[PDB]
Order: sequence, then structure tokens, then C-alpha cells
Amino acid sequence: TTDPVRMYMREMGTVELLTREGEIDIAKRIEDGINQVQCSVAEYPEAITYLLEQYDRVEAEEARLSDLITGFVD
Amino acid sequence: HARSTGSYSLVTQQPLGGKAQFGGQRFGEMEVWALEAYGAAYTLQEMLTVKSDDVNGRTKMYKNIVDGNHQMEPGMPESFNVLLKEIRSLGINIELEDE
Amino acid sequence: LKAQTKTEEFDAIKIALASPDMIRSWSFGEVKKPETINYRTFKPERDGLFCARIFGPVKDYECLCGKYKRLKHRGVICEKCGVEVTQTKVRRERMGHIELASPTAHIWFLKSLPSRIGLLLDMPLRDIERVLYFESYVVIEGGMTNLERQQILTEEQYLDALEEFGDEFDAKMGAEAIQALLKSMDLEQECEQLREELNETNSETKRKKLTKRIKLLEAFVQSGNKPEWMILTVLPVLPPDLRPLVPLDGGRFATSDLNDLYRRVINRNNRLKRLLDLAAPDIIVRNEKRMLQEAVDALLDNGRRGRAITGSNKRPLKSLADMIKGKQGRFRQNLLGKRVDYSGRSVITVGPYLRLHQCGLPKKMALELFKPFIYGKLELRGLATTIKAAKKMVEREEAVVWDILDEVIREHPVLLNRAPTLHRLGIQAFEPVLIEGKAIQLHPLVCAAYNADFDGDQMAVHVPLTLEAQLEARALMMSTNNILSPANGEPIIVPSQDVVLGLYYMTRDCVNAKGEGMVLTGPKEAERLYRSGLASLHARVKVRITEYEKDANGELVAKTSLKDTTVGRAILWMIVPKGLPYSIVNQALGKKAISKMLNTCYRILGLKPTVIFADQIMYTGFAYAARSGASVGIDDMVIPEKKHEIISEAEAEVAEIQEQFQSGLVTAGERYNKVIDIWAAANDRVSKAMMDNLQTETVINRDGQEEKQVSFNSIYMMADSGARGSAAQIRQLAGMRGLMAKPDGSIIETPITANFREGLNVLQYFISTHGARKGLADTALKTANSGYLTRRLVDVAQDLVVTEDDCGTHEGIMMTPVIEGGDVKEPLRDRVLGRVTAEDVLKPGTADILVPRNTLLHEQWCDLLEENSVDAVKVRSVVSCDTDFGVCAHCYGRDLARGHIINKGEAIGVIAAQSIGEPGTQLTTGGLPRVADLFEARRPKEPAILAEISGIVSFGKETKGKRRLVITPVDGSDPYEEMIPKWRQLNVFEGERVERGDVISDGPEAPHDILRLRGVHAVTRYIVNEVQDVYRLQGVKINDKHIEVIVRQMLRKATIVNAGSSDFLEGEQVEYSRVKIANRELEANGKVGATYSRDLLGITKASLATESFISAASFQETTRVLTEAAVAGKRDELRGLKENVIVGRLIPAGTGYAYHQDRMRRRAAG
Amino acid sequence: ARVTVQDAVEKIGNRFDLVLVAARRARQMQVGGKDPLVPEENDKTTVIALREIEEGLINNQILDVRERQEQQEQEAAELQAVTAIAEGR
Ligand SMILES: [Mg+2]
Ligand SMILES: [Zn+2]
Ligand SMILES: [Zn+2]
Repeated sequence: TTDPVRMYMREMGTVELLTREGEIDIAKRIEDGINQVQCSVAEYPEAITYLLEQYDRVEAEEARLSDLITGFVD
Repeated sequence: HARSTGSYSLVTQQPLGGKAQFGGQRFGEMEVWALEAYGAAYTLQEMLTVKSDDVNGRTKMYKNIVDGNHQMEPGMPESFNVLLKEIRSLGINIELEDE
Repeated sequence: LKAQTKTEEFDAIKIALASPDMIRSWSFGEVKKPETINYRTFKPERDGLFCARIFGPVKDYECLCGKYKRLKHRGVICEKCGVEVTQTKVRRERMGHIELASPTAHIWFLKSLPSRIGLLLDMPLRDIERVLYFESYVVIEGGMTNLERQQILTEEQYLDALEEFGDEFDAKMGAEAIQALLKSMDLEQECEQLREELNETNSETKRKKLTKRIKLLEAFVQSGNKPEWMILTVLPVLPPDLRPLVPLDGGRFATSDLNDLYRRVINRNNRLKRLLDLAAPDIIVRNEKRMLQEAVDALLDNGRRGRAITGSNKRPLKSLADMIKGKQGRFRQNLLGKRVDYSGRSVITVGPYLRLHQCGLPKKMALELFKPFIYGKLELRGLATTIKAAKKMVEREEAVVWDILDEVIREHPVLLNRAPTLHRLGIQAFEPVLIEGKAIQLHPLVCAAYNADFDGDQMAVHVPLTLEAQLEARALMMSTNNILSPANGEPIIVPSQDVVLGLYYMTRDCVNAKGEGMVLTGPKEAERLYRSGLASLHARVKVRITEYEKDANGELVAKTSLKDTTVGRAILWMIVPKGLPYSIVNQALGKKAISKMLNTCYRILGLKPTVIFADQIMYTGFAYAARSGASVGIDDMVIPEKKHEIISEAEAEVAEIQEQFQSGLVTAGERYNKVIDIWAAANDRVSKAMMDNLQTETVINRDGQEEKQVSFNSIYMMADSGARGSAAQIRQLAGMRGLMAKPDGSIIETPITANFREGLNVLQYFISTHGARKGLADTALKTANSGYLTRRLVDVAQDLVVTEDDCGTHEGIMMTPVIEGGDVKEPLRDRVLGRVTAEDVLKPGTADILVPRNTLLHEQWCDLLEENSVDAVKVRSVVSCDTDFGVCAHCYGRDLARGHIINKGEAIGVIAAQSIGEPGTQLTTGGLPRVADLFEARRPKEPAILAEISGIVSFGKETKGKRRLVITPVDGSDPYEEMIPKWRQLNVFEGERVERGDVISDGPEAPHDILRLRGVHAVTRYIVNEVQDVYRLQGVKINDKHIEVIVRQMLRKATIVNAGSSDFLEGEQVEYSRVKIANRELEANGKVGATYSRDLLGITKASLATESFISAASFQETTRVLTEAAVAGKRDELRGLKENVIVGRLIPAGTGYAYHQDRMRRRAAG
Repeated sequence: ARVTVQDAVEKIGNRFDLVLVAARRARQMQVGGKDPLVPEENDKTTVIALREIEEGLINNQILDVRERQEQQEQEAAELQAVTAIAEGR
């Protein structure tokens, strides 16, 4: 009927509401996915040496601690 | 009411009274035909170009009226010049060809 | 020589689709932000709808940041925030753009009634929208797999087809899909395929759409437009000052609605860009794409989907399509119609002292109007040191400035105009006469042409500034140069009322009066007798007069005699110049004769003598009318003595017929007609009683007992002279007035037995009310109806102008007297006057040429034709003129405000439309709607049918709903059989031969037939004679010429039959076509020339087709015209009137016709 | 004043070309290049040109002729000035 209000309400109504268990399933999946990319990042030598070369600039007053790490675990 | 040169409308440059010095008389379609039945081209051109709608021609005329030279260097009426931008504001390319 | 690369003077114009890169050419920056102004400092926020960097400086020659404030610095782009310092005018010029994330459809090419994207792709509209809303997938460039190129798929089906065919198959959805379709489309290849299929299958359903589409495709290819451009990549933004935010009093702001729209398009667009880098789910970015699509649509043309509403205000915000659009179409020269400087207006008054060529002008009006001239003149002679001091002088109104104004006014015409301008006489030029007071004085003789009463009507004044306007006004628009109606050669300057009552009372005679019988040497001592009080104005007297006849060769003869006349006629003779005979003033001089006096004076002595003559008639009329002491008393209206008795006798008839209805001798309906009939007869009786009594009852004595002459009673003189009043209105004053009518249209059987001289009771007035209210309503409505008709008329003609000198065709129409049923409802002399003979006409014997081939027939020639008995003259008409794209002056006629043959370059179409339209107020099948039906060609409700072909006819087959008529030509082939419903009573004899165009039944006939079967001259004669019947029945004089030009414009188009150059059935210009087969008749193909058939298009339909699109964009639907033109890349060359007015240059007619000619030949040359 | 232009319309038939010719002449007088060819009554240039038309001493042919002559009258003066521009070589 055009009137994009209609073509949204009817387009979204197909997606079924999540069960309380289904949310944790997807969220668990999220954890897996990111950690995969985190581990994949951990496996790159240049990714390490780069971080090293960057912190050496931080102690040399060529950058600031806020522009590199947001903090570790803790 | 009588008006020589008064204020002008901003949106389209046209005679408009702002001082309560009234804007000039409105020249309509029927009056244009009346000029068309007569052979008067210059009266009609000056009517819808220099006397009203041309932001340039009006001043170039006034200076000539005091200088003693009766002429008109008409140019293009600002209404049509605005209409070009409205058409051109759409996906329509409108050009003035040749020479 | 090099053509040019800078500003010369353009000819034509071109229109086409805009490329994304082409749109980027205009854009001086991308508007990246919804911000308008900073909100505290009101300066434009950079990269926003209002931006100094992209568009222009806020104030003249000054940078925004303020670093470069000097007028010397100009091409400098400021280093802080780049703004090239230049006049603020450029903020009204420079455009912008916006780069859209996803493609977007242009609503004009999607939703136009013949959806352009739809029929370009040969795809339905609902499908395209279903694809645009992401509601389904469509195939593109299907390759060889399973699928059609344009086929539409659903979710599962697209998925299934992809699992089956991974590659070598492609499908998209949304705007990107449609753009992919259009880009992949190869128009040339599609053209070839479509040409073959056209030839193979014969069906109307198939080839109608087929031929329509093929035209579009080949047009679009040659256009230069590439289909992709219907999908917008880049969106232009309108210059800021054309949609301003400008402040008001009290610190409030006001702005155009476009901003609210433009702002939206940016935001959603920007949001979409954000939504791309965030990797949003499909369901969102799709919704965002739809929202962007909806927003752009609302910006371009609002109202074709949802009609979005502006902020805080219910009223839907006006979009760019609505800015161009309107009532009607383009306000840029629609009604109404742009404000104009150097003008004014006020209530108008008489000023009888004026010469016909001048007018009284209020002092203050002339001061404020000529202000620049006064300034310029004051320092030319040195009365003011400088322009400022001159201003201070006229602002101080120093006594010395008044004399300078008398100089600048003297030779400098002014234009005068009234409110309902109809024909060209609605504006006339006058010489200003400085007059104390705030009222405009207008020459009485002109009051007829303006239809201007003095009851408070206002008139407008315009100053003709340029020299050409002064000479145009003086030599064209001047009052004295139009003394004759352009509709008919009769003078429109005819004295009106007071003046004609003066001359009527002047030349009249009573039976016995002072000075009766004496004799005087000449008019001089005749006036001396009258003014001294010795002799009465009207007395029978012999006086020696010297009249003149120019009947020699260009030479005035003189002859003197003793004429039997009155004193008034003797005195009046002093005015009549030279060669007019005394016979013209020797009569009673009514309003009708007093007009033909001026007319003959014009057709004999020329222009100049008639002007001064006309003035004198007015002056002497007013003077002598004042002497006459005419008045109106209550005893001036004489009621018949027998009135009450007539009412009583008429009252017996109704009671007689009533007794017959009580006894059933007569039916109810028959009674009503009967009673109504006796009352009507009674009204006639009372009317023809008071008319005899009132007219002749002056009964007076000369030397004997009695005698009776025409009454000298005041009110009779008014009605007799032609000044004012008529037998109908007089009848309402004295005799009973009418039988009124109840609202449903019936007429009440108890008339108004009283009149205005007596009292009307409660009932009679209440019954009279309906006639009044319907009168006012009818006139006020018929006024509006008349105007609309003139519109259609000027739209269908307009550009028709006299172009060539002589087209040189013997062709023309046969002019005969109208000869209706009696003797001569209109003569031959009036029908042929001022026209040109088609071929030499014979005496009853021959080898004697009276009028030699083509000659303008003037008064002498028409009287020479009347001397002889000649009953028939063939006359050249504008409908048969061989000249293409105009009319040759030789075929038109002489008619103008001047008696000479029509000039080269005068625009006849406008004056034709105006001449027909102005009287339309006086009209009332029957009436003005009958006229409208004629010019619209409409086929009647219960038409007749004309024999398709000559030869013996008979009836065939049987009753299916049509009983077929079978025609059998003698020599030719039989096969014509027409299906005629047999339940319509026939006329045509089953056993007789009928010529093509005979009467096969009764009832009106469609003029399409008459054109087709009888021919062009037949149908044009039918229209002119029928339309002229309507007007002449109302007493309107309109020469047949104008009607003939309207007819020519109706038949402008024709439909080809044969072939060998162009397409078979195309409707096309007979100017173009005839010029094409005349060009084809030699060279080219030896003769391949194609046969056409003249067509009859109604005025409103024929006006639809106009080569210039700017003209069509005016009065038609703008959107459709612009689109339909924009696709084909149509190039408007101007060449017409309407278009040149819009663009504001010289009209290619009249004074301008010299220019355009000089320019037209320069074009397509070296 | 000039009440009717009829006499001028006789001299040049069209009556539109009359306005043009009278215009061209009226500027020759208004812009001071020339002087009237017939007694000026205080009549403005508009009417002076029309009087010049009525008396038949001014029309389009004459004006073009007069103008075409003045071209050579000026081309005679500058003859040395413009031939001195041989510096083009
Ligand atoms: Mg009124
Ligand atoms: Zn700056
Ligand atoms: Zn012709």
C-alpha cells in the first residue's frame, strides 16, 4: 500500500520474538565469535611488535596512555 | 494611488509597497493580450521586464531617465531566471543553446 | 571567426535529463549538515543548507569571518573560512548538491500518468514500486537459465533459483535494481525486434501500444538521454536565497517549506551512510532506504504519495513541483500576472471639454509618476543643482516644478486601462492634461469602448517610458488611431446618450414655431436668429446652403441651392465638413443615423477629418442638450385610458376558460396554455396602446384646427433618439409589466397587472424578485463563462499572425446573402465588405470585368456591385490561404481601426479571439453555450447520418440492433455497408439514389462528417453561418473574418492515409505535411507525396498541441508537459508569442516582427 | 500635438515600420548627434520625428543612406590614425 510505515511493521513482524533461553544462546555465540577474532589478533607477530613500538612512544611523550589501551583485565 | 519607484519583494523582485507608498498596478494576462492585439512590442517588453521583474534593467533604466537617454537594456526577467533554478533544482537540465 | 564562449544573446532553449556529473557541475559544494544558522550569531553554519562557503556571502562584498571587508578585495577566497567576497546576489544563483548513499527514483518519471520508467522498460507500474519498496526481487539480464529478463520473483523462488543457478543469473531489488535495468537496456536492439513484430500481427490492441512505444524509444535514443539518469545519484539543492530564512519584527523568523524538506533528505541520507559503516541488519537499512525514497519524493513533488505536513502546521508543505505548478500552471505569466512600476489608479470622472485624444490627469499622480523625468529635466535646464536638490525640490513642491511638469507631460502619452479588459480598446493612449483634484477625467466618446460607467469604476494609468513605447502608444495605442471596432468596421466612438439626445432635439420639427416659413442666407444668420431668441430650434424653413460633392476626380465640386429643412439642421450644418451632402443632416438624426454619419465621414474624407468631426458632435451635443432643458417628470409617462378595461376583458377570458375546465370541456394542461395565452395577448394590447398614445398624441394647431405629429414628450424623445430606454423598458413603466416566472421555469398565469408608474403590491414585487435574482445571477455567471471562452479562443489562436504578402491562391469561399426563409436576414454587401475577390466577376454579359480579379472591395466597389444585380461573389478567406505558419495579408481583409488593408505583421489571432469574446456577455439550443459547443466540434446527442458515398442504396440483413444499409455505386465498387440502428426513424428512401452527404435521417449532424463528406469549405461555411446566427439573433455585429481564423486553427491538423515518407495514421500539421509533399512533388522521390485527410479538432483539443513546450507548460498540466518534453530532449526555438512573453523579449509580431525576421534569417545561415 | 499619425502611415504603408523608423530618428535627435529637419514647436523628439516623416525628408532608406555616408566621412578622418596601426606587422 506504499506508506513505508506499513512496509516496515509487516516486514519486521516475520522475525519471531526471542525466548528467554534463545537470548543466552545468541549471546553465547557472540562471546565465541569475538574471542575468535581476539585470539586471531593474538597470533599476529606484527600486531605485538606494533603494540611494543607504540608503548615506547607513550613513555617517550610522543602519545598518551588514553589513545592506546583502555585498561587490562582489572 | 501612484508609484514611481518603491520597495520590492524579496522572494521575487517585484514592485511592493512597504512604506504605505503603494506598489504599482498589477498588469495581468488580459492586459498582455491587449498589448498583443496592438503592434506594440516595446511597450510589452518594458512592461514585464524593466518596469517590474528585472533587478538590473530597472536601475539601468532609471539612470538613463535622468540622463536624458530614453532606452532600455532589458536583460532577462528575474521570474524566469528563478524558474530556471526551480526546474534545474529537479533532475532536469535546462540550457540556453547556440548564440 | 570563433562562435563564442561567453555571454552573447541566446536563441532557443534545450531540455533533457541531468547526469549525476552534470548535477555536480552546478554544485559549488556538498551540503553535509541539516544546520541552518548558528542560533545565536545568525551567521550560516558551514556545510549546511545555508552556507557562505558553498553558496555565498551574507552581506555585499564582505567575507563571513570578516578578514577581507574591503570592496577592492573580490576574487579572494578567505584563508580562514573560504568565502569568495562578491555581491550577495550570487547567493541567489549558486546551486549545490547532495550525494545519496543508495540510488533513488525520480518521482516525476515514476508517477507521471504514462509512467516513464514503466513503459520504457515495458514493465508495469505496481511491479516497479514493489521492487522499489524491497517487497520482491526482479530479474536483470537473465542469461540462459530459467528466467525472463523482466520477471519478478519472491523470497523462496529467488532462493531456489540461486541454488539451482549460482552464477550466470542475477537479481536485485530496490532502486539499484531499476538503475541496473535501465543501464543494461540497449535501446537500439530493442527497436529492431519491435519493428518486426509490428508488421507481423494485425490487432488494434497490439499496434496502438506498439506504435506509441516505438516512437518513445527511437525518440529517446536520438535525444541523448541515457536511461540511468532517471535514477538519481546526486540531488541538486536550490540556492539559499530562493528559499530564505529572513527575519521579521519581534525577532521571529520565517522560511520557505523547502528547507524542512531539504533538511529531511540530508538527515535520512546521512543516517543511511552511518548505517552502512555500522553493518546494520537488512531489515533496517531497507527501511532507511524506503524512508529516504519517501523523503526525496516529498521534496520533488509532494502529494503523489502521502502529502507530508510541515512542522507544527497541518497544511502540507509546498514542494518544488507545487512551486512551478498552480493556477494555472506557471504564475510567472498566469493570472495574475506580476506587479509593475510607474503606474497608479483612481476613480474616474467625465471632463466633457476634453478633445478625444487627451485625458484629465490628477496633479499628484503625475508628480509621483514622472518623478525620474522631473529629476532629469530639472538639472538639464539648471533649476536644480544636482539630482538630490531636485528630489528636495519636488518633495518640497516648490512652485517652479509645476511648469517643468507641463513640459514633460505635453508630448508624452499615457496608457489608460479599466478592470475587465476584453478587446484591445480596453487600453488606449491619451495625452495628459494637468488637472487639479484626485479624479481621472475620461473623454465621453471613449466611455463606450471601455464599457466604463461613472458609478465608481476605477481606471489604471501606465507611463510609456522608452521612446519606442511613446511612438508605439502614439502611432498604435493612441485614442484617435482606433476610432473603429476591430470586430467590425463600424465606429465604436459613436456618441452615447446625452449627445445623441441633443442632436435629436436639434434636428426635429414641430408643426408651428417661431420663425416658421422665413428664409435665411446661410447657417451663420440661422444661428444668429436662434441664439437671439427670434426663431425656434425646430421650425420648417428654407435656407440657402452650399453643399459639396467630391464626385469629380479627387476634386471637390460645389453646389448651392435652397434646401427645405429646419433651424436646427441649418445650425448643425456648420459642423459637417466639405464634401458631405446636406442630405445626411436633413433627417431627424437618431442614434442610428448619427453613427452612419461619422462612418460615412470616415470612409469618405479619411481619418483626420473624422476625429475633429467627432469632437465637434460631442461638444455641440452637450451644449444644445443643456439648452433643451430635457427632464423626466411623473406625468411624462402616460398610461392608456383603456388599460383597466383591457385587464377586465382579458379577465373575462380566464373566467370563461375556467368555466370550461370545471365542466371538463378542456383539459388541465390546455387550460394553462390558454390562460397564459390570453394574458400574453393582453400585454401586447396594452403595449401597443400606450405606444400609439405616447408616440403621436401631441396634437397641435397650425393656422387651422388640429394636426398630430410625433410627441415632444421627454421620455419618448429619449427612447426614439436611441439615447436610452426601449419599448420593453418603456412598456414596464406605463403598461403592465410581463408575466413573471416561478423558480422552476414555469410562468405564472396571473401576470403583473400593474406597473412602475402605479404601485406594485406585496405579491407582484415578491414574484418580480425571481426575475431580478436570476438576472443578476445569470449575468454574473455568464460574465465568468464569457471570459473562459475567450481564454480557450486566445489559446487556440494566439501565434497566428499575418506573415507573407500574397500566398497567391485562387481559392476562397462563396459569399452569398444569408437569405433565411424570408427576405435577407443580412445582406451581401455586409458579408463581402472589406474582403478581397477570389476571381474577376461578370456583369450579366461578359468580357466586361467590373471588379478585376483580386481587389479590396471598398464602399465604391460595393455600391457598383449593388447598381448591377450581381447576387454572388467568391471571396478569399483565411481558411483557404496557402501560406504555411500564418496568413497572407492578401487573403485576410482590410478590417482594422483603419480602413486600409491589413498591415504586414499585425497579429490577427488575438484580435479575432477578442472580437468574438467581448460580446459574449450579451448572449443567453440557444445562447453562449451553443457557441461553445460549435467551437468544440462536439457531436450532438441524437445526430443524423449522411450518405457515405453516392449511388443507389438499399436495406440489408435484419434486426440485430442495426439494420444494415447497402450502397451500390454505379461505376465504383459496392462494398460500403453501414450499421444503422433501425429503431431510429429514417428519412432516406429505400429505393432512391443518395449523393454522398445527403440526408439519411433527420436531426443535427456532426461537423466531422461535413468536413469529411462535404469538404472544408462546406464545414467552415456551416460553422460561420451557425455561430453568426446566434450572435446576430442577439444583435451582435461580428465580421465573419474572426470566426474564419478560429476555424482555420481548428483544422490545423490532419491524419495521413498513404505513405512513402512518414507513418500511416499519424495526426500531423497540414502546414508541415503540405509543405512536405510540395517539397516532395519534385526532387527527392519523383513524387512519393503522401495523401492526408483534413481533420476537425475542437478548440480546446487543437490548442493542446503546440510545438513550443514553454507555451504548453503554461496553461496545461505542468508536470506532464515538462516530463513528456524532458525525455525527448525537445528544443524550444521560441518563435511564438506566449513563450517570448515568459522569457521577456520582443513579441515576434507588430513592432517586434522586424526583429525576429532579422534574427530568424541570421539563424540556420553563415 | 500630433492628433493622428495617418499622414505618416500613408508615407510608409506598414504603420509598424513607421514606429521603428520614427524611433530610430527620435534617438538621433534625443541623443544629441543631430538636429531637427523641420521647425520644432517645442514638440518633443517623438513628434518631431513624425513631422519629419510627414514631410517625407526622413525614412528608413534616407537614414540608412545617411548613416552609410557618415561611415566614410569618419573613415576619411581616421585614415591616417588607423593606417598608422601598421604596427600590427
Ligand atoms: Mg459599475
Ligand atoms: Zn574569512
Ligand atoms: Zn492567403
